[PDB]
Amino acid sequence: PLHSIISSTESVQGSTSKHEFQAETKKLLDIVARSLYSEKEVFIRELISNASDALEKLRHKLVSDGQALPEMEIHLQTNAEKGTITIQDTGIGMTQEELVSNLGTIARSGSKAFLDALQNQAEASSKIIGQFGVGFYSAFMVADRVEVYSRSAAPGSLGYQWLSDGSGVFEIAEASGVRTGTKIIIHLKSDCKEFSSEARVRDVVTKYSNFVSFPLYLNGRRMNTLQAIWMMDPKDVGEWQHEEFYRYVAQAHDKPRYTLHYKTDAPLNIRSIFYVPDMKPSVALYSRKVLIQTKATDILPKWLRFIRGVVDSEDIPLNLSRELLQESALIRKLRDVLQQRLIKFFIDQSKKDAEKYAKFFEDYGLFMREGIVTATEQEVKEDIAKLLRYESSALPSGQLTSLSEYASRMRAGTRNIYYLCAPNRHLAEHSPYYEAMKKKDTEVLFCFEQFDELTLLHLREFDKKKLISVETDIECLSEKETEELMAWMRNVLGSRVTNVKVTLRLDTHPAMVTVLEMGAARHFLRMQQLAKTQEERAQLLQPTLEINPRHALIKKLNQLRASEPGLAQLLVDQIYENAMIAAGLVDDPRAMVGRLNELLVKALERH
Amino acid sequence: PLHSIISSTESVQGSTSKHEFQAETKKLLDIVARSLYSEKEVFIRELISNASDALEKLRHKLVSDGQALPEMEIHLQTNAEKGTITIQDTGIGMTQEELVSNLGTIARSGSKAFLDALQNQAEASSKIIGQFGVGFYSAFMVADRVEVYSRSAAPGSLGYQWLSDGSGVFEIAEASGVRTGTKIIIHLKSDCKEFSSEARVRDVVTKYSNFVSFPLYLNGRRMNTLQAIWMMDPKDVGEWQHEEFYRYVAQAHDKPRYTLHYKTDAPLNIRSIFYVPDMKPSMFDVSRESVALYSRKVLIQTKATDILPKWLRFIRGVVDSEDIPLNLSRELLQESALIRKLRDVLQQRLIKFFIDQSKKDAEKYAKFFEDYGLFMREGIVTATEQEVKEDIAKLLRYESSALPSGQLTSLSEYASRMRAGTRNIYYLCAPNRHLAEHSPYYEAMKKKDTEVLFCFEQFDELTLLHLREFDKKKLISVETDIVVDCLSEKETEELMAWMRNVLGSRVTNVKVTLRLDTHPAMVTVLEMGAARHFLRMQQQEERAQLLQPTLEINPRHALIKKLNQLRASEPGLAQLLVDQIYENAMIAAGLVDDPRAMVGRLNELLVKALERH
Ligand SMILES: Nc1ncnc2c1ncn2[C@@H]1O[C@H](COP(=O)(O)OP(=O)(O)NP(=O)(O)O)[C@@H](O)[C@H]1O
Ligand SMILES: Nc1ncnc2c1ncn2[C@@H]1O[C@H](COP(=O)(O)OP(=O)(O)NP(=O)(O)O)[C@@H](O)[C@H]1O
Ligand SMILES: [K+]
Ligand SMILES: [K+]
Ligand SMILES: [Mg+2]
Ligand SMILES: [Mg+2]
Repeated sequence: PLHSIISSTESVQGSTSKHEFQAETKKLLDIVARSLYSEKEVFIRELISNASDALEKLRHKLVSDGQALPEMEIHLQTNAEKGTITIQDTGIGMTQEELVSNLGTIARSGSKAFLDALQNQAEASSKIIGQFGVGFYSAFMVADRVEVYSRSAAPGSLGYQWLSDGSGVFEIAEASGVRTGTKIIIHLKSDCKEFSSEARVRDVVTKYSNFVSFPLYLNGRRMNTLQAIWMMDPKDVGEWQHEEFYRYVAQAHDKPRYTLHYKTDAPLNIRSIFYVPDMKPSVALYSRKVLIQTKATDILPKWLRFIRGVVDSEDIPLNLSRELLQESALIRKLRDVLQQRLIKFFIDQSKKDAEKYAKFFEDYGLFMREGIVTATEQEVKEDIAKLLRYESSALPSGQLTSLSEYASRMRAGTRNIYYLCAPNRHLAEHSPYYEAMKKKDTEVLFCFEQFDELTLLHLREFDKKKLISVETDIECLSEKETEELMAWMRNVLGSRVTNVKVTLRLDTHPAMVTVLEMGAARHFLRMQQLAKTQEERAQLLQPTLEINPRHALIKKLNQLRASEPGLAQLLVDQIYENAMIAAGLVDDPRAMVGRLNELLVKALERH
Repeated sequence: PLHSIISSTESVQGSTSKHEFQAETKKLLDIVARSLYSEKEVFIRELISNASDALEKLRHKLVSDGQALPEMEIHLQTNAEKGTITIQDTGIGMTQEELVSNLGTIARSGSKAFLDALQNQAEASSKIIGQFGVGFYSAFMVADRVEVYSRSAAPGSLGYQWLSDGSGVFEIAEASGVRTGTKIIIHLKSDCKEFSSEARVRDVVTKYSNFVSFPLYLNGRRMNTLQAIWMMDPKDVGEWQHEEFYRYVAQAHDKPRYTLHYKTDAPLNIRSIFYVPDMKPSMFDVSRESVALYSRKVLIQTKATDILPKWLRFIRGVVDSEDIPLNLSRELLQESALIRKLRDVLQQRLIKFFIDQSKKDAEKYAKFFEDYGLFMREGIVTATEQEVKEDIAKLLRYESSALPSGQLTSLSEYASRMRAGTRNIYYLCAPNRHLAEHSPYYEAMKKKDTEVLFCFEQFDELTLLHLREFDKKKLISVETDIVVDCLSEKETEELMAWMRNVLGSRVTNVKVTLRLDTHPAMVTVLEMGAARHFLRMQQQEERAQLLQPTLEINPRHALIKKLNQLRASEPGLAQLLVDQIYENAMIAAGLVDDPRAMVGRLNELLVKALERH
């Protein structure tokens, strides 16, 4: 029964006091430097972001005041002997009260205040990175003492000094000889001395700060060399630049078969490039030219993970650890827009180049099939379904058709789409479920790839037309002499073959095999790898055999049945084997090799 | 062009100033309530954790003095019409001083102070959740008016008041009629009203706080129903209780075929339980892309970042660990040093567990291997350190020539019965033993006297190649060992050369092999395992230019002997038969991409091969 203690017999009989929220700083520093960032290496990323923000501030101030632009670069210095990493820029710089307000206060960012006083949102609002005010304190998880030397770019400002150890106290002083900008000296912790190595610093800078708007120098060498091609015009960027850019973001060496430069910003300011790898079997997320996460499996659907590239947006919501605010109230709109655009782009690619898209299909067909089954909204499934290509009975072999054009030639009277799932076209065209509708002039799609039977049930509908599985619907030998041959073949092949029938549509093949139970035909293929014992093969599927008397081999078996019964008994098994191979029910015909080899030696005994 | 601006020309001339770090409280509240927690529904998870911490504090206080323990419970009250959610517990409660110190201060946590005041670190140190002091302020993610009532459980405390809009200022007063324990009233935002429904609250509480240490009532519905069987001794929990918990974590209705209750404290404080489903793993589920962490009995939701090895994704369960470092948003510290050690420790235990399972019930493990063996094979190839490859290799089961059909052998015990000084493990790939016993490559090995393993399942050849050695013995395939190791001499030579004339575009070299007895021909490749890997998944004249199909013939075979007179008496038939002989070797090697092309030549061969009959 009901059991609750919630009640409203409670009132207020006190005096309304006025307390302002407090915040102890020791635990805040401990949280920032111990339990805020997943990886220890992001401190140089945050420092480079601060340097880039300072350089952007100086550039904006200079262009607003209308004078020359001096050298503005970020210099990373690493001294292995001293165990220190030094970052220095030529940004705006910071004064006494500026240092006290920005560096000495948690969550207080001067970048946000500068952005609020910009009132244009077009000059540098999309380039200022800092928004939280805790980025600098990420340097304390690697350093036992941080030395910051800054001097404002104002005409007359004096240099200052900033010492701290992360214990809630910082000793700011006065320094002379400070060059314009900010010079941050970091003395690494005993357990964090590995950041005093040039290799690690270069690796982290390439991982995070490879696309900084300003020159980045590590030990005196410029090492950015990547001008963020996702930010320029799609027509201005050449195709050759896309080749190495894909090799960088995807960490591959091949070429991209497709390249989509998406820049339309209806929901969010998106500057993204999407690549499709050539290697038949994961998009980098960026915010203001700073990497957020490499995998970024949240912005794109799981079935779209096969594409590579970059997605850059300056309006995405970021976590305090500068990572993606996954499953935010706003990110889901971006996922649908990206998903619809790629589907629209793929559809356009199919029309522009059918053969290229057809080749592209089997490389990543399992991804589209995965999308339909894992999709929740039915309308979403219809979008991916437009990307599917299938072979049709009314169209010759080797060419594929999509669902949309299949319904284009669909009869007006009928309302449902018929699809048949078979290992290959040859066996599909002979199944009795297929010619059941061949009496009428209907058209059926032939399904070949695996998991394709799985997705059609989940799709269950296309363009208001239901998908109906066909399975669930339900010169020549004399006639007299051919029949007596049929009875003999039903004795020697009694177990394997249910019945043998005459075929009038053969030119050079002595015999094929036909199945009644395509549901169990795939069972035969899956058991080829394991437990393909010949004796048990007959009971599993019970294959049916069809032959033509016009063939020479069939015409030869007439005399072989009596003159050489031993050779005939081995040849009829061999003819059955080739029928199995031609229809594709057997992947590797290793079993027939042993019997074929001994068949040939007595096939030439009189030569 | 190496230029740098870094120098040490700077010197200090002034006197250092004394300063302390500050903090913008309003901006801190904005950060916590807007850009701290990715998922907006974790606010009641944080508040339920706070209620559990308060209840644990009260229980510890009331057992320290050893008196009666009153009822302990957590109530989730939802009022859809008012658009409010109530979270009331019967914990210690808070006075005016505690309300101002804890609730009014960011990062100030009374649980951490209580933990440090324990002076024993043995009773409640492992079961207090709050450690940061910002968990409460997650309520401002959905609430524009947070209303908290609290009163300490001290003998003679009085109720109080707590109002805040998240604007950096909060109102505290005195309230009469307050019952013992903290009561929290949350007034939901206009855009966050979805938490004023029973279904959403039930879903999120099930998502995070099923295993709280106290009864949790959602509108009078006690919804724990699972007392965290991974806490008590492994022997205490029964088999039937394992199933009920397995249905929850795995979200499946089947039974677990294996159960590993792991509880260690030396490397890490781990209370983990692992289940292996008895159902056949879905071949679609394998293609698409495990365990759920618990820390102080709350779910962290870090299924990503493969905390468990990728090949171990087939097991379901929970890994409880009170020492893993959580970040502010209460998720994992991804790619940390400690979490990597957790993956290594868990991998060794799971590998050791399966080894013991194989030695316990070989028949049961044989069924287990044929179901989840693709994961072990996938793990070996994707492993980057050699040591773990042998650890997974002990889980592999193969059947060998020495043992009868249907009996599987491990790599370790196969290496136990080798010769005195043979540093070579021999394996052969074929769909079945019958097709492996009669394979020409195994026939050539009958000259030697060594035990050889048979590889039946798919991707098994690639697995041995990636392992490449086991127990300091190399893994040499049967095909590879051929290359590294009747008819008169005269007549064979022109037959030898003539085949090369007709198969110049297909075969590179053909040479005599006396090892073969009942096979007319055999084809050997240097990297046969790679060649089989090449042509199967990633995929005639163009194929031969890269594969180098070195064919071999057996002069003692009747068919090769028959090629003597057929090469001269019936020259037309000789070329066609050799093409069949050459193609037959490929099938024995499994290098045929599509045998549908060869049957047409095969069928028309039989027209003229026996046309005289
Ligand atoms: N090298 C620098 N040069 C000039 N100003 C700086 C520099 N580093 C930091 N600052 C200032 O000090 C503030 C505090 O640093 P920081 O913690 O990075 O805040 P933020 O970068 O603006 N926000 P966040 O995204 O967390 O980094 C910044 O907002 C800047 O105003
Ligand atoms: N329902 C409650 N009953 C009693 N004390 C409470 C309650 N909620 C919060 N507190 C106290 O207020 C403090 C601040 O809350 P909170 O932000 O959750 O800190 P925390 O839980 O200890 N650390 P965290 O993991 O971030 O939640 C807690 O540490 C408790 O001391
Ligand atoms: K700051
Ligand atoms: K607090
Ligand atoms: Mg910053
Ligand atoms: Mg808490």
